[PDB]
Amino acid sequence: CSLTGKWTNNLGSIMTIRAVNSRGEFTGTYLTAVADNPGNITLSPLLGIQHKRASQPTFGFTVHWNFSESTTVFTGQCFIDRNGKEVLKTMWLLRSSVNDISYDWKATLVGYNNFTRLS
Amino acid sequence: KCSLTGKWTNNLGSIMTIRAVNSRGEFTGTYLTAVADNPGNITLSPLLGIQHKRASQPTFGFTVHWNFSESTTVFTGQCFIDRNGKEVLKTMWLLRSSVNDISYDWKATLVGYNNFTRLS
Amino acid sequence: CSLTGKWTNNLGSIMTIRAVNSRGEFTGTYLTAVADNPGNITLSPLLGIQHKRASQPTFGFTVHWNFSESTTVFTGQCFIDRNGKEVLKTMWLLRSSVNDISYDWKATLVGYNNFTRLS
Amino acid sequence: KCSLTGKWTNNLGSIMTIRAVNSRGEFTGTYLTAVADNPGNITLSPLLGIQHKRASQPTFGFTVHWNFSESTTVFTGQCFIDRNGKEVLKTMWLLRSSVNDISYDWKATLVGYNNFTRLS
Repeated sequence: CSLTGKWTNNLGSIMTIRAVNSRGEFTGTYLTAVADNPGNITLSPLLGIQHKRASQPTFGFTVHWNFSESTTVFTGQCFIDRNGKEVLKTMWLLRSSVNDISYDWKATLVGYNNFTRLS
Repeated sequence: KCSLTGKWTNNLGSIMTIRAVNSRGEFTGTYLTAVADNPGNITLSPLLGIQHKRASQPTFGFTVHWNFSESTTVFTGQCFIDRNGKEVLKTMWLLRSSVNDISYDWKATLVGYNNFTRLS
Repeated sequence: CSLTGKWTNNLGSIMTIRAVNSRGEFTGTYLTAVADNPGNITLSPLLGIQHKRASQPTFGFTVHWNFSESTTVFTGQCFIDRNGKEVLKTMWLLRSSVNDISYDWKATLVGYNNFTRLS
Repeated sequence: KCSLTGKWTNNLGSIMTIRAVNSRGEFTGTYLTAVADNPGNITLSPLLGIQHKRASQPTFGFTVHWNFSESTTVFTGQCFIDRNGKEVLKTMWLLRSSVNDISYDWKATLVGYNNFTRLS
């Protein structure tokens, strides 16, 4: 299971991950299907690390949203079924920008996403 | 303005060191956790992340690839500057463990918080 | 959308929720399909509250696991599609018992579950 | 032994009052949050939960039905007793907002922590 390639998730978002280096580091581009103001969505860079030796590696990455002050992180594992089909099972945290520390409590959304490979 | 560059400790005693933040907001560093399932196996581990650049109190995220387990942690949060200029990173994290197959996926993700302040 | 009735989720767990009172309070019984030691699973009580007036209410409940020292909480919303079909979209936290406060960091798992009505 | 019965404050200044814990571990109470989207609309809200009974440091969960919004929060955690007999509730929470339809479900769930100690 390697992260390199093109992926879609259960919300219809897509991402492309470039080559994974010897340290497990990767870059890519994320197009979310969902946002607070969807008319404002632009492509956003991602940067992460996976484990290299594991056949079904865990990984994490950060998405710097280019159209808001927020940041999302994803972590999960790449699984391979008996037919060679890959799925990324992930959970995420979406951090919004708040004015000061007294508003921190309302700043972090949580959710899930399941990704499959595009063709 | 808040740059993540420098050394930080959190409420559990962990230390991380963040190198220069580039013009995209990308940064690398190391993380020495104070806690693990077997603290005797802990080793210094690499991190990689992105912060926002223009904001004075940026949000950010980073990934820690634990060098002593098959797990990965991601942190996200915001750097706040108080009226005296003191910086605090308020973060939440997800710690992903490796499981043997997808039937075990449900039990693989721990959640928590950490507050960081500067070492020095 | 009312919580009363019999439900299954995407992991194959089932639950039955009894009548919801005027305050939105409900009891029920939860059979998980998954656990650390699945051979030990027994039926476990749940207790929660939903909003009453809303057609698509938010709600929460606690499951006291009768076979371990852990507790799970679920929160989510009941949605009705155009055909009258209900789904509970939930997120959960599973709290394990740890020995003392220094282990608190490793005690809380997070996940999701989608529930649909049994027949 | 740790019973949730009594009054507690958390790190945000919120107060809750938990009534008698029954033989099943069930409890009701009230919660006065210090924080909300519009603090001027906050009202005292009911909670309902379950703790473990046999354990000296029980895990527990409860639901708060906010009486001034369409949201619901759930808390789960553990009551710890330290070597001097002081009790702390360590909790994590999920705050579910009401959204108009399932397409908005992704943005409906906030996560956080709270630490509680006794009022008195």
